[PDB]
Amino acid sequence: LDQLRQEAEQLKNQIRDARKACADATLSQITNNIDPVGRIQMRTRRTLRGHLAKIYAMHWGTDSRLLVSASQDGKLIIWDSYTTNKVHAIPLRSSWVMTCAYAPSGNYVACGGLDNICSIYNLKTREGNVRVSRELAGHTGYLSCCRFLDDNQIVTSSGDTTCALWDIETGQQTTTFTGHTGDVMSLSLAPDTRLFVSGACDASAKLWDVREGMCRQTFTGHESDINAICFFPNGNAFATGSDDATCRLFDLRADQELMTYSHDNIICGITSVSFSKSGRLLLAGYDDFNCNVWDALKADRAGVLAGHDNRVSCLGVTDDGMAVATGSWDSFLKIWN
Amino acid sequence: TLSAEDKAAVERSKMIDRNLREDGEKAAREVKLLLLGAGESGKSTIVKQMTGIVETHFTFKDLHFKMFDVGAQRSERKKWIHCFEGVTAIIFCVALSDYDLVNRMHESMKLFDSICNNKWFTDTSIILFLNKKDLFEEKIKKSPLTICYPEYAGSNTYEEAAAYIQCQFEDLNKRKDTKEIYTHFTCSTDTKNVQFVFDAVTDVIIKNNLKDCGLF
Amino acid sequence: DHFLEIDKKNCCVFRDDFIVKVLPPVLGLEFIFGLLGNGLALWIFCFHLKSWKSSRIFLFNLAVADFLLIICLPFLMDNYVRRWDWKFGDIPCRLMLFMLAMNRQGSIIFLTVVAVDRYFRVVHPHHALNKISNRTAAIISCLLWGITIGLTVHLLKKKMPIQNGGANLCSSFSICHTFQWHEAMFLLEFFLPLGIILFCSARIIWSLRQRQMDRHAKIKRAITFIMVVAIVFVICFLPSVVVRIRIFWLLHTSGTQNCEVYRSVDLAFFITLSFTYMNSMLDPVVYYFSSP
Amino acid sequence: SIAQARKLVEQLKMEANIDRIKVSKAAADLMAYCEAHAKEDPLLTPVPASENPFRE
Amino acid sequence: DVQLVESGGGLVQPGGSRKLSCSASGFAFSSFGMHWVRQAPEKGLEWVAYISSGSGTIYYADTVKGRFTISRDDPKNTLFLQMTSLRSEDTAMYYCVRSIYYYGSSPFDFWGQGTTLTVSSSDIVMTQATSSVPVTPGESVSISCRSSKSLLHSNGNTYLYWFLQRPGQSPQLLIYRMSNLASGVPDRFSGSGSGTAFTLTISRLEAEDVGVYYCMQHLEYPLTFGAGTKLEL
Repeated sequence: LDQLRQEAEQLKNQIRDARKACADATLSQITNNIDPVGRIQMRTRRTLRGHLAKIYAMHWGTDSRLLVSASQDGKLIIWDSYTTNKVHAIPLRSSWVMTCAYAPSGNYVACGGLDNICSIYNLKTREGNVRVSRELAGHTGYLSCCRFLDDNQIVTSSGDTTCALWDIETGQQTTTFTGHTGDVMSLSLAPDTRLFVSGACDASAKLWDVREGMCRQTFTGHESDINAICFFPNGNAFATGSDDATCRLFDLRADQELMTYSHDNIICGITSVSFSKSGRLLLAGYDDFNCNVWDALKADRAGVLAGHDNRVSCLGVTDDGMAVATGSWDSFLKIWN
Repeated sequence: TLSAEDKAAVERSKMIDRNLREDGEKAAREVKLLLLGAGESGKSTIVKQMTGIVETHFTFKDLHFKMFDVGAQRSERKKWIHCFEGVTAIIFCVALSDYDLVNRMHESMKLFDSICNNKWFTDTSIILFLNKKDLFEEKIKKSPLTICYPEYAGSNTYEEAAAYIQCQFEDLNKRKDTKEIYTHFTCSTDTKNVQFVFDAVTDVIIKNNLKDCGLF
Repeated sequence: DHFLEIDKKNCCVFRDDFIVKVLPPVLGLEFIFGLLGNGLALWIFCFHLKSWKSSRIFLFNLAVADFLLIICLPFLMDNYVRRWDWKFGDIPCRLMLFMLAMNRQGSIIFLTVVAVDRYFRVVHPHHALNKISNRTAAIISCLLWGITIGLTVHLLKKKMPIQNGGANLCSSFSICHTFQWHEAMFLLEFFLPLGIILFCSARIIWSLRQRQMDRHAKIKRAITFIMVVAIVFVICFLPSVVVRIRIFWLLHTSGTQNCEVYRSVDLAFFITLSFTYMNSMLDPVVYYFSSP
Repeated sequence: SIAQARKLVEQLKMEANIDRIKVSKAAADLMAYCEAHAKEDPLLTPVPASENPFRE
Repeated sequence: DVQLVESGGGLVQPGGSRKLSCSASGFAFSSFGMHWVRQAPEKGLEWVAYISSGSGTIYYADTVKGRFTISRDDPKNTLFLQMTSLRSEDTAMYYCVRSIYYYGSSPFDFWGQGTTLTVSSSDIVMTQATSSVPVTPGESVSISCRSSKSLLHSNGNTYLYWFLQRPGQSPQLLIYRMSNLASGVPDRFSGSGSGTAFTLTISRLEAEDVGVYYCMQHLEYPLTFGAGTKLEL
């Protein structure tokens, strides 16, 4: 049966034709009138040194003061960034962890990794200690990302080519999204927590709807695995970082590639990206041992944060946009401002 | 210039730091091995002799060994292999009885070539185990080794064939001076595989200590 | 003749004519080579280095100890050109003597510590001391410096400069009869560390040979480096001790009344003492930077 | 074996039924949002040390 | 159950050496700084002693310094206070409160039961002015407390705590750091004010709410309580 194969071929050809006919001018042509942002200099304000292995994930609290970090020594550490103090140190059951999350209300944290199980830890207990609230199982591959919708729901992305939306109370997979063809390595929730995006090793990204659970849009254009993704603060665009030493800015409504951030010097991949509060600076962590910042409109480099002696693995920006946190494969976790 | 609660918080943070340092010191004295095979190669026995990752465990000669078996991690190998950088040794298992067909020996050779010549494992030593020797002897009683390897001009005896297989598997190494591999034929005797693993681990530990100070 | 009462009976003290044209050139060559080595070694140890380890801490301590002699050499050649005379003041020469004794003691002690560390790393790979904290290394170094000060602080009490006509030489080694009160340190300073270093080196080489690990090239290179360190230490530290035991035997056999006997022995002893500075200047080359 | 092909056909027919705005309009919208909210970006415009929570 | 029991009371002749024990069950005793707080038979509360987690910090009051000692046993979850050379002014009821300090914690949250002891025959001063207030159900009441030194620290915290003691019971934390509501406290209770002037407001006052209200400062040791405002009818 090749008739339906030809149907798919003609449908994708029509999709390409519609996308091409909807393009009239690039974002660079519009933004060339914007004055250059100028050189951006950032200095290390705080340095948090508690870990003893490679750091694989970190997440900022909602209050822009507390953060949580995960490394390979089987420890989850809660840092008070203002005074570099330690609040909690949670020993993990499985030392292979590749993700971390912080609840918006600040009550729960989440962890996961090569053990195919997402653990949820409760922070505020009458007993005065941190204990594992709930273990979620059902994935057949390693977990690569997990994000909190609220105190009762969670979204997980695994290497079994599928994504899941859970229910912490019952502990069962409320919904499952299956539309990929490779490992899924990233996850970013929209500001209204109604849709989200996922980036896969298939060299593509997809826009999922949480409420009912089917893929609405598929964005392609990369050339290798996608390691990170992040939503624009407006909620109508996102940025993907891949292994071909390039970043890309896609738009939801235009259903098209908007711009590409790449320079001939860089040849190494990208491990994590994030935006700024106003959506003007696009930060990106590379394997070149240093992070870069890009003027998101003109696609010009405007600063390099080089203070790490290994590959930068995690990167985040506070809610008020007053700081940046970078964690590399050396145990140190650095704060820039 | 701090309040009472700030001083108490600082004291709590210091206690947390002390606990972390003690845990790291305790956990820095273990020997971590990574176990790799080719499915039915014979990883069962090496393990039983002593849903994701499956860490086994043992204490031998006052040394704590933790063996990590990936097992059923049916996904991309390059997307999680770098998590295992820094392991003391890689225990590769291969069966001498899988030259019949359905090519299994060639798959094991391809896997060994991929693992040995890797950017992450540029200095981690590999302990090669050749098991299922008795069934290989039974097979070589009648069938020749020419089926898997079309060469010779030598002979069809257990010793020469085993030496040929060992040389072929050692030939796949490319970092001949930054990496050393050890080959052992598994024996039914109790304390022969564990002793060999201990000797290889010691050797790696001596080399690591010499690298630390700088003398080597 | 050449007599002079130091504190007891007398002390045959001499200033040979040739001394002006023997020691100053050797000392200048040592000064310049020690500069060109130590500067680079310390710069790479404080600029281009990785995280501090216990061994690295011990090597840095040894570098401080052998730099203490570099900062004191100019006084030495100033004395040697002026035929054993001071004009720089009392508390000054005393500081020079204290620095010299501190340099010798610290260098020897830290050499023995490094040798013991190597022996424990190669012979006992799974012992506790192989993974030591940086704080423990700091405490050990501080304790070693403290005991070194303990033995060497006696030299900072007596106002040594003695009347010698046109000179007030502040030399710490005179042909005295006296007795091994503070002396015999010059002997124990070398005899015990020689035994410890030789035993550690022999055990390391024999264990690395028996284990059949002498196939990788850098293993043989490290064996040769250990042997070279041993030969350097033995070569630098003996001529002085040989002349010292010879003059001790002469003192015990012949009383210190006929100073005419001690003619060549003073010159020989001081040439050997000049030779002794060779190890301190070779340390920035053999250990740091020549290593793999 | 063959149901995934029908699933892919349905997914393509769903994705081929969404209207898209002009690229220039989207560029102008992103431009306007950035211009409007540039004033509240402490990273974009360095903040004085009086209210900077990270001293020195 | 986070129960917390004390023992070691009774009648002691002056010059005795009575020792009080306090056993805690139901929580991680190892990571909770523990205080000992006394109360006179008719007067208000008065801080007595404090020991931190890990026993690295110990504080005593001025009236008890050199006579009382405090110690912990973490393996068996016990807190001891040894009293020596008892005087006639030490007759009181003792409580074994707990407090854990970190960013966002609520110290003094759980109070003990109380042990009765009888004996035969530069500090921040905080006043509470009015002692008795006539109230009716369904009304709104305000309690005013006033210190002598401003409690607004440089960082921003205002260390002041509001406690409520019901008749025949032990005090329970109501408000910590002058604005934060303790766990299990209804919405009606609220706190406000500024430096050296604080006010606790109860809206829609109802029964099982009368008793005594105390204001305490945590700016610097020794901790000082107020006289206490009493609600009746």
